[PDB]
Amino acid sequence: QRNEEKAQREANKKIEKQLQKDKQVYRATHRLLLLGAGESGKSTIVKQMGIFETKFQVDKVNFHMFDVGGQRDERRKWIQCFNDVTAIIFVVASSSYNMVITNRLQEALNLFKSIWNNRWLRTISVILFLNKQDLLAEKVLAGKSKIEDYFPEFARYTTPEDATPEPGEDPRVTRAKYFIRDEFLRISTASGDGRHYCYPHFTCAVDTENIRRVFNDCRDIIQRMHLRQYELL
Amino acid sequence: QLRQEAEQLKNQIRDARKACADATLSQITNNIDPVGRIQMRTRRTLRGHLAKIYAMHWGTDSRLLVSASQDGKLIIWDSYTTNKVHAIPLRSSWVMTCAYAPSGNYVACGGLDNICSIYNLKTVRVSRELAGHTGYLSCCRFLDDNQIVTSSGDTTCALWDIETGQQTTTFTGHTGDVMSLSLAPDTRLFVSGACDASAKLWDVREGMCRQTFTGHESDINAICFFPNGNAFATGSDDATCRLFDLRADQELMTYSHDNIICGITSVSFSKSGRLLLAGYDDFNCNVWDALKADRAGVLAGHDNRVSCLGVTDDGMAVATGSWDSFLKIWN
Amino acid sequence: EVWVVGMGIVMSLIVLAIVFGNVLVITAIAKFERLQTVTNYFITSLACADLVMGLAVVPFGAAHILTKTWTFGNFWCEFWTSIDVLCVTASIETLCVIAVDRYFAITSPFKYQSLLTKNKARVIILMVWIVSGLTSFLPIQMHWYRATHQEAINCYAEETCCDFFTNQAYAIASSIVSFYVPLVIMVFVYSRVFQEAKRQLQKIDKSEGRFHVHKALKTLGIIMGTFTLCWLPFFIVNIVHVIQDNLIRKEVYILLNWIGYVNSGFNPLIYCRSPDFRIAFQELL
Amino acid sequence: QARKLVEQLKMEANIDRIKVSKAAADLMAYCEAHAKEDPLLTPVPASENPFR
Ligand SMILES: CN[C@@H]1CCc2c(ccc(O)c2O)[C@H]1O
Repeated sequence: QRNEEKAQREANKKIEKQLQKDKQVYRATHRLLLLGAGESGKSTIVKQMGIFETKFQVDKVNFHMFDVGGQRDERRKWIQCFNDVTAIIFVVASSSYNMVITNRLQEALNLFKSIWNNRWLRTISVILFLNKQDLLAEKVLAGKSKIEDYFPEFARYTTPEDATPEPGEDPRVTRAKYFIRDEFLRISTASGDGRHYCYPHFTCAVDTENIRRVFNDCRDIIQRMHLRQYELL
Repeated sequence: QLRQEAEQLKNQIRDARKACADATLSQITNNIDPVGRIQMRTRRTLRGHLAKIYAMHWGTDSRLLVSASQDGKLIIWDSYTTNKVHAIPLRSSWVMTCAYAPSGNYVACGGLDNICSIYNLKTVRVSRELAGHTGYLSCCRFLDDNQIVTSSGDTTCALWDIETGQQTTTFTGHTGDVMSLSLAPDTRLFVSGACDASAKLWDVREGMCRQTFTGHESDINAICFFPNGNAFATGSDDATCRLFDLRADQELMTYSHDNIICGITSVSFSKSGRLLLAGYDDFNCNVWDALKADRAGVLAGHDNRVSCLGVTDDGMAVATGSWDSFLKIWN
Repeated sequence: EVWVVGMGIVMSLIVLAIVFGNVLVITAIAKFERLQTVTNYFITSLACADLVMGLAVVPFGAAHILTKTWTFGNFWCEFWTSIDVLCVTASIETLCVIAVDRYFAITSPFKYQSLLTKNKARVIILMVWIVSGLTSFLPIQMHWYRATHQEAINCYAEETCCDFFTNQAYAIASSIVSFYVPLVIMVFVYSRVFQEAKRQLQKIDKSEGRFHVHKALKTLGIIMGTFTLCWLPFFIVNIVHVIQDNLIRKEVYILLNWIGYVNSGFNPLIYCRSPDFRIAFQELL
Repeated sequence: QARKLVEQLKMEANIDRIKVSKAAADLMAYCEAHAKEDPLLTPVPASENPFR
């Protein structure tokens, strides 16, 4: 009868030591959620990097990315699980503005609006990836399936002077790319209170620096979180 | 053509249920004495979890309980001495439910991975990995030492056999992601609720849906079954909690207040069935007088949202595990 | 009499404000589990230092000023002086380590979680308090701070008078250990934090210039200006009166010392403006 | 599809049900009978209470 308490105390001490080690390991790593459409090209981003988890480390920092496979349901109740993630990586194909499979771009905009305006994901920032940039350029310069017909607001839109055009680029596709970015940006800024931001990136399949981009975006996210905990920023 | 027949059948069901409304539960229960105010103090606080807790399950003996968290740890506590008997790492970090076998030898857990893992406590390794679901698995309960029912986001509930690892019986026809299920005191029957407002009753042996109830207006996050075996109360994302009756086929009373607008994540009944304890999206937890639908007391000790609620078999203790790692035992 | 009564009322108000704020902060941190954090441990250390200040050295000093006589023993005078030095240096060094914590959390965010933990926070607080003790108790209890000139020895011989007379070496060393080194550390870390905040603001403006969507300036201004305007005027004259014997009068020295004391009560207002602390205070009262 | 749904509703329709008054009376009687052995409803003595 007396030895039972001692055995329980020893087991508790061993479990507590293991839990402290797990505390260190868990706090070391960062968790990211990968959301996108099936044709958005998330597989391309995964290759560069029920549920698929890929672990990558850069600059001796452990990053854990979780991609939810299947579960193709409009209603998302599992998404409340990803409340402690560092960021939500959103992948959208900007070249799919014309595909019927409600346009794909409009469906992605609606999905981004739903994710942004979620009670659980209030503090979680979103990293936005715009794949198939080359395909978008090929479509825009082709002269077929103009943005204006699919997106009426494109006609009134004007290219922003305070932009960063590519070193070798065509003004028409630059206008298209910045309009596609600005749609998501205005969805982001309409309801954000400064607790979470959106980082739009023009990515490509050939590009291999997306890991560095996600690392920088996570650094900025944590830095802004720490700044906003205090009255600064 | 068939849609007209379905509409006629639904109208017939509505008329038949309206015919049995002899007197509401409020009219009969208004004569009985009020339960009064119940104040509950946190007797034990259990610490050691790393992330938010989703589900717990009291043991058949009131001493032991098991809890699950987003670290991937399935910690088993001795609630009397606040001692972690076992700490079970999980293959997948995401887990949304847990269960503790009535014999006390097995523990099961499952999450966004469709596989349901069953652990052998007395031997701690994975005795069997139950696979076959398509969506995220939401709840688990042990019918016996060899049978387990799992409800997933596949909009189906399944009955498993641990020895063979196959779905002995599959329950279908339920239009939403099933969130929670509860068993009768006897093994014969169980009930479940999903994202659609409908909560359905099932028969384990036959595998067919005997009854359905559509009282709610939003997703049914939680469900609990009355100790008498003839009623069950379901929580919802809507602030209402409603008590249904199997023999009557419609709700008897509704538990809500205009002050509260948050949803309900976990419900449970006291041993006598008088007190209906229900967790809420806001930080506190509420205690409802089931007979009279008057809030008896409030259990406010949690910093974050309450995700799991349980009452032990003998009714001595009430355990609440919120989205902070702290799990508290009330009494 | 009227002036004495007014001064007594003012010092009593100061003492009550200090003790009330510090006990409120300490009990808010102790009672609520969510208020326990690595930074909140440093906050608790600073609150404890200010509470010991307001309980031990402010009321006794007020009584000494009003009565114009030290009724207690000479050992009690030494003990009061030592606790005064201990409290001041502990509070200032705790402010310095809080600034270092903020700098490490902002400048290097990825490695911040591993760099500082609860055990490391406890070790840091213990080191700060041991440094404070070695600065205060050792030279005073062992009487290494005793001056040489006739006024100091006359004051020390008389048990009814308790005045502060210190050597050049101890005054310089105590000032450097207490204020100037933490002042330099805080200034550097807060300048770096301001630069990082401005860089982040410029990045946000670049990303969302066309859409609609100061504070850092106000926050750093209050945080650094309160501490500086409270303690720098005292420490400059602390060095000067040692350097120049006739430059600083006793009344000016005591007035600047009490202005420095007021920082103990000002600290909880600055360092407990977070919404969680506000919720805890509202629930307590 | 729709045939399965209409068959399910048809099977569900033909079930005997009791009046709400009888079910509520049974629930109230059960609660009154088992209220005695309810540690939550009636606080247990400190010696009897295991946790405290
Ligand atoms: C009696 N007043 C003392 C005298 C000198 C001194 C103080 C505080 C901190 C220091 O580091 C000091 O050297 C003052 O509070």
